[PDB]
Amino acid sequence: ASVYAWNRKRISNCVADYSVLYNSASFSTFKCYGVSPTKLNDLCFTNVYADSFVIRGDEVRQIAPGQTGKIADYNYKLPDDFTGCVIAWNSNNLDSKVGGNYNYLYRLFRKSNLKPFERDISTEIYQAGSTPCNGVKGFNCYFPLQSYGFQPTYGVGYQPYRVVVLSFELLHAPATVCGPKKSTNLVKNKCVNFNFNG
Amino acid sequence: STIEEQAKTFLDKFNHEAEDLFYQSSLASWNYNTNITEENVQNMNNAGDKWSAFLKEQSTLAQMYPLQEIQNLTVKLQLQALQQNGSSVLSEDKSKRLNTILNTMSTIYSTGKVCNPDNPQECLLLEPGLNEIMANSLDYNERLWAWESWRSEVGKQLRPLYEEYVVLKNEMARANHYEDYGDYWRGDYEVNGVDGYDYSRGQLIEDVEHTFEEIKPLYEHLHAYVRAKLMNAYPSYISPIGCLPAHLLGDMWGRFWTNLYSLTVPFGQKPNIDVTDAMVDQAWDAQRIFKEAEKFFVSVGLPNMTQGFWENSMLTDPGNVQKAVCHPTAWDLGKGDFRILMCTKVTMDDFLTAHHEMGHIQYDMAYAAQPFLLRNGANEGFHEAVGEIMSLSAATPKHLKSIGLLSPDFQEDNETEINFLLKQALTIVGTLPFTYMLEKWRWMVFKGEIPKDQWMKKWWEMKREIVGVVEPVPHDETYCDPASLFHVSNDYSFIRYYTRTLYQFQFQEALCQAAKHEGPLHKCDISNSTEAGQKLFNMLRLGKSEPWTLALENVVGAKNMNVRPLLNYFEPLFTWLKDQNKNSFVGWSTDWSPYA
Ligand SMILES: *[C@@H]1O[C@H](CO)[C@@H](O)[C@H](O)[C@H]1NC(C)=O
Ligand SMILES: *[C@@H]1O[C@H](CO)[C@@H](O)[C@H](O)[C@H]1NC(C)=O
Ligand SMILES: *[C@@H]1O[C@H](CO)[C@@H](O)[C@H](O)[C@H]1NC(C)=O
Ligand SMILES: *[C@@H]1O[C@H](CO)[C@@H](O)[C@H](O)[C@H]1NC(C)=O
Ligand SMILES: *[C@@H]1O[C@H](CO)[C@@H](O)[C@H](O)[C@H]1NC(C)=O
Ligand SMILES: *[C@@H]1O[C@H](CO)[C@@H](O)[C@H](O)[C@H]1NC(C)=O
Repeated sequence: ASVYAWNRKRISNCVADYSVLYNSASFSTFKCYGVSPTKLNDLCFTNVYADSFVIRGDEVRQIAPGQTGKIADYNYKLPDDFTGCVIAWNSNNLDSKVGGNYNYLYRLFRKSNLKPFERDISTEIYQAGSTPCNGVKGFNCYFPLQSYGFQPTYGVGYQPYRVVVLSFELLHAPATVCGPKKSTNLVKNKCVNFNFNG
Repeated sequence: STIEEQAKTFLDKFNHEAEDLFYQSSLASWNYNTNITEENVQNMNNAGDKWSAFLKEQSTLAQMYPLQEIQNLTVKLQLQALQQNGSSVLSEDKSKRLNTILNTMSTIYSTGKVCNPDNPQECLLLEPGLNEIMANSLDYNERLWAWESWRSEVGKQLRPLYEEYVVLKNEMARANHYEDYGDYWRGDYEVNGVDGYDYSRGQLIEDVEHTFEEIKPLYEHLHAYVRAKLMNAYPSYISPIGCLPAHLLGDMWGRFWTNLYSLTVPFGQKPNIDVTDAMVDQAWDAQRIFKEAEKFFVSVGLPNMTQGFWENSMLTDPGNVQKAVCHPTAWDLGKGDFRILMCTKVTMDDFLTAHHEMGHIQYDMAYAAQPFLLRNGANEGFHEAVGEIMSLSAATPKHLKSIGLLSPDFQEDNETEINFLLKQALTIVGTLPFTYMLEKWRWMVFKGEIPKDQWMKKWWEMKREIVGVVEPVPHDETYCDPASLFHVSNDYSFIRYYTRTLYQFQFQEALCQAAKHEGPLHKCDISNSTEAGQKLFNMLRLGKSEPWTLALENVVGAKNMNVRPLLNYFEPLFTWLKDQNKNSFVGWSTDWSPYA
């Protein structure tokens, strides 16, 4: 999806194996905020929010708590008290075509900054001046969503990057998204310390 | 809400769409240059028309924001750059006439073919047919024939066209609240609104005269030495007291004197510093040349080339089937896309050109953080000067020994430094009076100081006074002798070479003082010095956001262009020329004493 209309998938009631993601060599950014990757495979969470979008190479740094920019203010805002991981990888092979891929958009103007985890899909003309826009993109009245022009011959700061942000929250409901606990080979007829289902 | 925020949002909806349209146009121009085919020409023309129409619409929309209600200097600079009418203030008929005049001058210059009367079955074009004759022949009347016949055909075609051109450009400039077109060209160096660092359009001519008055003794001694050597080469044509004949300078117009190095060499018996054979023996590919240039730029601390540079550049001639422009050009296509289009051979000249164009690429990469309309040099001189300093540094024997191209037991004595400095003076110092005379003549033509019936009588008078070059035979007003050159016939500014030449040695002194070099300035190499690269990159990162005076304060610590670094660079050569000119007469006479 586009960054203005970022896809949110709610992940519940399953087993989340995070070591498959962490040990992959295909990811360029795996920056986790509020938690470390080593204890992800141990801890258990109530729900997982997977937000997916495409941004530029130079805009990956703005997907962080406390940052400022077009993406943070107008497209996708992260809270300061955010627990989760931001995973980004280059997708110049898929999301760039030789003619120019203009299927991706970004809200360039809004009257106020976004709240954390807010989605704005409105297509109303931004009013920068005192005169009413009246629905026409004339003087001082600009269209909010501006397209990205992805091409495969671009620089590394302009190449498309697919970003998946996983948000981990703990609520008073029973946490059901747990990691895969391993199973040490059962040994019989010896005095051993057993741990069966807790 | 406020006017300033409205202008900022307008500049952002400019910038974002502009970068992508400039990219499309630049990519179309690249595809034309690497593949000369008619559909690529059509795609280039369509992209250029879209780019020009988009610039017209944004110029039409930018003017509605008044300048005096904006206080931020960068926003005011971008709005000042955008709000220029250009040719749009002129009427559509006169604008179409001006465009037609420019196109027909382009066709006349590009397709101008001249050969000898009574032998018309085949003819030679300027490049490379006439260039090789001008650069290599030793015959007086053959060079005289080629020079007079090409200025006869080109001037007699272009004189009414230039007479229309000056009137149309003056009309456009006075419609844009300028005094003349010369003031429009001098407005590139105009700095307004900065306390102390302001620069005026009228100060440029005074600064050029002030620097050239100090240029003049060195050029007089060099001209006397070249006169004595050409008297040795041609016994009877050259007078001891007079100017040089025009067709003997080694090039078509007198732009460079670098083709007289064989005739005017001080010590022919001593060897040259030619490294061509060493690269041929070690089989140095053009890829290795660009990798060594990249090693030079990482040694000074500048960023290395992107992966897209190595993937997308054409550094070798494609073949017979595919046609490409042979001229080396660095392309900043936009959005972090940087390419070099050069048909690189295994020569010293192509290696220095590779360093020069990679310096252009480094300069383009440095201001990538800037907004789109501020992505330029602070003036037109800096952009070429940052490539010419790399051409200076790469040419040193220390750089050749460091990269292994020169033998470590090569003897660097004073005679090789003298003849190298003389070659650099014939390339660099010799273009300065021609450039100054051409720009001053064009400024007086646009200002109206010279009437149309008196253009050439003054012009040759200027050439005798400034360049010290006499016409072979007198020319009347049916000739148009300036417009045989590429830049003047195709509406290009010419003071960029003068400013580039002075900024080159100013930057060279600044970086060599930064690098703590303890010898002569021409023996200085800026490799291995992180602080010199940092001092360079501080100015390089600014782009057009800051005034060129403030950038020059950032580099050299001076608020104005200076002539003393050039004289310090050639000071051993200046003393050697003063020693060699004891018997001969320094200076020239403006009279017709050699030939007229
Ligand atoms: C250049 O244009 C010709 C025209 O047919 C085309 O066949 C060829 O593939 C092109 N080459 C490149 C490198 O674009
Ligand atoms: C001018 O505008 C730029 C953005 O266009 C901003 O970064 C800068 O801080 C502004 N300068 C001043 C003095 O307000
Ligand atoms: C451009 O031309 C228009 C129409 O003649 C004029 O109103 C405007 O002031 C001009 N712009 C400048 C910067 O002079
Ligand atoms: C540029 O330098 C960096 C760090 O020295 C290196 O990782 C990168 O591969 C270099 N780029 C190229 C194209 O070699
Ligand atoms: C070069 O040095 C030698 C030895 O010191 C000296 O004899 C000669 O005159 C010098 N030549 C020049 C041009 O300085
Ligand atoms: C600059 O550094 C490189 C890296 O070791 C070295 O090979 C080179 O010799 C140095 N330059 C000089 C002039 O010593």
